[PDB]
Amino acid sequence: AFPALVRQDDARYAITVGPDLAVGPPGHAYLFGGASMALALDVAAETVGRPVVQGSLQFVSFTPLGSVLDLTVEVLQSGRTLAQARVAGTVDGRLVFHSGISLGMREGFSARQWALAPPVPQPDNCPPCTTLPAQDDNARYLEGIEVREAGGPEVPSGRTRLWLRRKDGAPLDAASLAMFADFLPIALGRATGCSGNSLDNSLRITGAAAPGWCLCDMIIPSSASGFAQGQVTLWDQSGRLLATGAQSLLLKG
Amino acid sequence: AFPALVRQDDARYAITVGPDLAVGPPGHAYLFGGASMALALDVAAETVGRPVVQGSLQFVSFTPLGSVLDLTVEVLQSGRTLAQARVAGTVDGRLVFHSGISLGMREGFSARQWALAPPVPQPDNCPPCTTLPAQDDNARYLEGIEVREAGGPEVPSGRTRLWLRRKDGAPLDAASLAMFADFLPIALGRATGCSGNSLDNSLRITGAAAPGWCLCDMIIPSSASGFAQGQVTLWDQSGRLLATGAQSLLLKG
Ligand SMILES: [Ca+2]
Ligand SMILES: [Ca+2]
Repeated sequence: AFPALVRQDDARYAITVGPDLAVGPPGHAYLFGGASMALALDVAAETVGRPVVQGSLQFVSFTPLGSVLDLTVEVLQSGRTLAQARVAGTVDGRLVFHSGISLGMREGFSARQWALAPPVPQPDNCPPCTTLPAQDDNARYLEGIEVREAGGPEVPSGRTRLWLRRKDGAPLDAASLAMFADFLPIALGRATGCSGNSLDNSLRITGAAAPGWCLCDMIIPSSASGFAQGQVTLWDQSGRLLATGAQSLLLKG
Repeated sequence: AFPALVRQDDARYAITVGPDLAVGPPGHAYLFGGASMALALDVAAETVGRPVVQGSLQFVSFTPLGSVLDLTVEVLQSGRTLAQARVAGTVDGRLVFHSGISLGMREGFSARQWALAPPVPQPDNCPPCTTLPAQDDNARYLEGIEVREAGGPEVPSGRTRLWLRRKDGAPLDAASLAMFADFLPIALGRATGCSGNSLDNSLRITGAAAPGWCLCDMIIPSSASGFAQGQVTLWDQSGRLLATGAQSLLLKG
């Protein structure tokens, strides 16, 4: 998932943040929140040796483009049915994020889905998204993602539905899902009319998928007192629910 | 919110878990997950001196009925626009949960709601819920809540909609919302047909309300590999969105 990620040991990892993992408006370039989540989940799974079920990450401070991000993993428990870990991200010893992650995978249970995918057009029947927010020329994460509008002429209030596809053809693994889940700030800009910053990221993974299109199905249901919240469901191209996510955001104003 | 909660200082609090805060099937009585979340949010707001925006809590171990729960608060930051804290719960020094919470309240912003409440009957037009899971006679949290069925004859797949009201007439504050958000295990039992345990609790608060009925609007969208996930929206009786929540659960099997 992250070739540039270096493991010092079980528990300690580091990665230098390059333009490919950076976002921001002109004049700003920092590590994409979703990438932070992806990295936290990656190091947790790699340290524990089992797949992520869910994770929550709180953003404490910004990680500028070019920083070395140190990730430290603490395993709180690892039994036959479940493991739990915490992952701290630091730059130069400064805390930039902390997280709690549950890991596990049990045999003997069926896969079940009660939720039904919204009836959006298939990807090749959707136009490119020409309204992504302006980005610093050195913040190039978004350049690596193909985005199409899936919401149609009458998308409901507060909703944003995008087809997303990694240009690098990576599978729709935990890392990819964590990254796509952090497209909620774009949904906020649409809901408000203003092209906020995340306070946190939460991801709940039901299953992964092979490379392809992901329906990024978002809602911003409410805001008050300078903050907003959003929820997202990540589907494959065939209506299978891969993951859900959510976050709260600090409004620009 | 919690009269029995004792503050030792900024940062350190304790509460003895009595039957009123306990749940479980016969033979088991432990601190209600939602109460854990409520307590974590309570101590964070009390230590920081501002209201909660969101919180996530990871359950590490069980807190038996009768335990003294120690809560320790660490403030990671407290500026003009936002504060962040972590809260650890321990019993006899043993970690039972850890959490990350964002706090703040900014002047000069409007309240906005894009989400529309489902068109369920009003509380007095809904029958009592006679199918709550059996509880140990010493696990009496549920006894203090009036529950009515809001879903109607054709509630959609995976959904559970309940009207909830505290018999003690407390307002629909952060504590109450955290507790009601943790009714998702009941939604899981309905979705599966089996009367799981939470791995975590997440809560995002937009606003509070005066005492009354709360529409507890839940979905279990998917499950796989021995785990499931759920999401919940908490509304007042008039269609205002108060909070949302989510969690992942370990399936009994
Ligand atoms: Ca290991
Ligand atoms: Ca204080």
